[PDB]
Amino acid sequence: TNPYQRGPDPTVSSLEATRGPFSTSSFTVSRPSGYGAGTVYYPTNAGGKVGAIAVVPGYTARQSSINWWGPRLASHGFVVITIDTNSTLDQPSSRSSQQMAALRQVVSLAGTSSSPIYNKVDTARLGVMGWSMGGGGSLISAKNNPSLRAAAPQAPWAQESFSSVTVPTLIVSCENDSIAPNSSHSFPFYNQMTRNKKANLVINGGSHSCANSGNSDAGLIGKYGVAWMKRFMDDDTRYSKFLCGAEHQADLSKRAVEAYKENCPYL
Repeated sequence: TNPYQRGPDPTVSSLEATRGPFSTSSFTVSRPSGYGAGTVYYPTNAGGKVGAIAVVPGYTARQSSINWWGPRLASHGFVVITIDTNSTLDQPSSRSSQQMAALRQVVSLAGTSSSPIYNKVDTARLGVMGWSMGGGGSLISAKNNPSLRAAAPQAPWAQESFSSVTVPTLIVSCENDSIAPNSSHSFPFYNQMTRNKKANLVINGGSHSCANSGNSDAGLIGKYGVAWMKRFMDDDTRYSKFLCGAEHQADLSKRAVEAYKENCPYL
């Protein structure tokens, strides 16, 4: 009855795993359109079209800071473009434009018979993710384009207000972040957003890079990013219990969970 539902029923173990059930390939974008460079990750046989997610790094950083999300999410039934920005010194407005440019090109290549993602993408089902100034850029994208189905920025950094945001938004925060300190960024952004479904995962003892490629909480952080994108990009209420149910409750007693805020239930 849910035309967007993909892959078998989830479990605690399937979500914490380094991979979902789908085979995946990647490719470099030949002529990046409005951004610096791109890698596209995709399931080879998802059993239907999937949503697409554009992922941006922070100031000075490159695809390698954020690109573990590529395989982690693509293996779960999503197309994922990880970008480098035209410049490593690009600020959040700039990263937002380049993020949407990246989603547009994924739309362009979904319609390019020569591309490996040809007719693999539901180009109506789009999401945004990113680290630090790239996380701030994700929030700016959701604010400027409310047809986006999901935002899951990590340790976001921005000098903008997000009171108008209507897109379902998970912020992953690092407790000890002195680069985008939560008291000036994550926490105000969370509090400003009154018009949306939302959650804030705060990682215990986490430095600014606590959610980057090779982080030691990838099990838990991966679980929340996949559940989030499954719930909101795929409308998939099989994942609701990991966000708002007893499965979510069980996580609150974990060492790595400093705090969790949400406005459950998600109706």
